[PDB]
Amino acid sequence: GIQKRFYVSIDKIPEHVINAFVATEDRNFWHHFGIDPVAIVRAAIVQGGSTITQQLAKNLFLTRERTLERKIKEALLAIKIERTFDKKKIMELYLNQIYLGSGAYGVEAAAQVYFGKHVWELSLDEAALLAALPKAPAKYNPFYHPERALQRRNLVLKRMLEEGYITPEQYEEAVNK
Amino acid sequence: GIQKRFYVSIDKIPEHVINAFVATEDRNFWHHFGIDPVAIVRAAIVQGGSTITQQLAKNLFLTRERTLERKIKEALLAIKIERTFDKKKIMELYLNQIYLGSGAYGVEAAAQVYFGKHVWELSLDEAALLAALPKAPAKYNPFYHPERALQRRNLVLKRMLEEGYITPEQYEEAVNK
Repeated sequence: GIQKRFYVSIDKIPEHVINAFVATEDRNFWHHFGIDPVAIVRAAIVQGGSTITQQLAKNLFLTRERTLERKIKEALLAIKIERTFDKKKIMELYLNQIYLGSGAYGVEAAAQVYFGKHVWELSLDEAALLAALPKAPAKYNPFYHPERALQRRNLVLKRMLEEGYITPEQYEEAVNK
Repeated sequence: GIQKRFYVSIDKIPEHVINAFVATEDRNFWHHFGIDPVAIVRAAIVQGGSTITQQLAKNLFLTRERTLERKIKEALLAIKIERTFDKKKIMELYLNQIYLGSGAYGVEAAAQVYFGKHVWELSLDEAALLAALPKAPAKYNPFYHPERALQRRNLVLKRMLEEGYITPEQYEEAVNK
C-alpha cells in the first residue's frame, strides 16, 4: 500500500478536528461552491488563497506544478467536484489525503505518528496541531520545530475561538497544553 | 441540491450491484493501477476502453471534452487517484456519481427512479439493469427502449456468470425476470 493506509469516514472524525481545519484553511467552507470570491478578495488585502476543495484538487494531479494555468485547472476541478459530491464527503476525502508531515497522509496516520492514538481519541489541542500543518508540514513539524509548531497551534486555537467553534474556557486550557 | 442527492456508502451497496458494474465495465478493476494495459490491448482485438477509475476521472472535468489530450489527462488523474484512495473507496465514489439515465445520478437515485426502491433492496436482475446503462443511458433506457435495455441486461448477467459472480441457476432465473 502506497500510503492509502488509515482511512476514516467523516462520521468517525471529531468535531474539533473538522472545525480546526475549517477555521484555519477555509473558514467559510460549508457555504461556498468550490472557490471563495470573498476569501479571494479579503485575501488580497492582507495570507489568503484557496478553499479546502481547491487543496483537494491540487493533490489529484500526478504532477506537482504551480503555474497559473494549473491553478485554474484546480479551481475548475474544485467547482465540478462541488457539483458532484456534498460538503461532508469532500471534507472526508480532503482530511484523509492531506499530507501532514513525517510520512503521514490523512488525519488518522497523523494522529498515530504524532500522538500514538486514533483520530477520534484526539483532544482539542491535539486537533489544533494537525490543522496547523497543511500550510507547511516541514516548517511546523513538532518533531524538529516544536517552537513554530506550538505557536501555530495556538494560532489555530485562536482561529477556532473566533469562529465560535470552542469556548473561551476551552481556549485558555488548550493553549496551555 | 444540484443532484448530490442520494449518497450511499460502499458497505450499504449489494455485492450483486458492485459485481454487475465490475464484470461489465472493468472486469479486472480490483487489480489494476488506474489503467488496464491488458484490457487496452485485448480491447484493440475486438468494445474495449477505459477502467472504472478512468470513467470517474472523465466526470471530474467541468467540460465534456473528448480529445486525445483530455483522455490522457483522465488516465493521469486516474493513476493519481489510485495512489491516493483505495479500491473500495474509488468504487464508492464512482457508483454514486455515475449518470444512469432519467436524471438519475448514482446507484441510489437509480434504484428509486427505475424500481421504486433502495439500492440495497435490489435483486440480481435489477442490479444487472443498472450496470447496462453507463455505456449509453439514453440508448438503453428501459423507459423507452425496454427492448435494447432488456437484452443488454441479460448480457451483463452473462458477463457476471463468466466472472463467477453468480451461479448458473442464479443466471437462468435472472435472465427470465
